Amino acid sequence: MSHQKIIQDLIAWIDEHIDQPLNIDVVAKKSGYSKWYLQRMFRTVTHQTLGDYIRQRRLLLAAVELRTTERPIFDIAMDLGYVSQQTFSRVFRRQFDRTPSDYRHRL
DNA sequence: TGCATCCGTGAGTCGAGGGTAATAAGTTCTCCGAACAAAAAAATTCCAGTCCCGAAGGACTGGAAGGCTCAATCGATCAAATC
Repeated sequence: MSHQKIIQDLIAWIDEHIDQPLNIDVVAKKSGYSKWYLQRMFRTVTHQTLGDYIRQRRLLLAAVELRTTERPIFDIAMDLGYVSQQTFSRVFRRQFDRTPSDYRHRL
């Protein structure tokens, strides 16, 4: 099996258990690889970060789960990768130049 | 015209048990023919013997293709704090 098939399955791996408390080290058990072999191969194809990749969409899916539902932000930290809200809001201001609170108020 | 003659008829099945018996010659003499014999094929059963893409199979050569340790240094995790 060539390597361009695996990252097609690696992105067919991730988007189904984002509401789960998921990490990179369980991907390496499911893909059988080591913990380090995931992060070299993503740069030949995407030229982005795969360590922050599973952390990017826990903003992007909390950009619709907070947006559609009436969920408050202090349960997003304990499940979607963090421990407190003071770090979750900072990753948003580097990505899309916004704060989480005034992200919904903009119709 | 009888009178005298004769042909052609008569319920249906189960059965229950099988078929007799009379007297009747001899001689030689001789071709028509049998099955056993006893060969003479011809037909099969047997037995090794050369050919040929495959025949269980090993190896080879060849490009491809592979797993996970570290370490300067990035970025962000953690956790007191703080508007």
